[PDB]
Amino acid sequence: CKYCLQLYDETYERGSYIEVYKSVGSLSPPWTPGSVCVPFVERPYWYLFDNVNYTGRITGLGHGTCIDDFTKSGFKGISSIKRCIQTKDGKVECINQ
Repeated sequence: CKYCLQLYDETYERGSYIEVYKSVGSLSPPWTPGSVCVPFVERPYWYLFDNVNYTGRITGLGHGTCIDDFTKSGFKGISSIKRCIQTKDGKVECINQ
């Protein structure tokens, strides 16, 4: 997928994976991937949250970014995911009021 969020079972982008294509407001139980990437490429930008409905801790990933060891990031378990857009200016508007 060109825009999707990639969630890998193992660290450093190994093992089985899941592709996510759009925002999802609750994942139960929470998803605990080893690593997460967004493909290189407007530009997709993804927010991962440790609570449902786009609340809680927030880890964001722009296009071409991998988190190689997601277990060592801000939180281990993803409860919701928001798909956004990063504008040519570099800003992401999807969580703004």
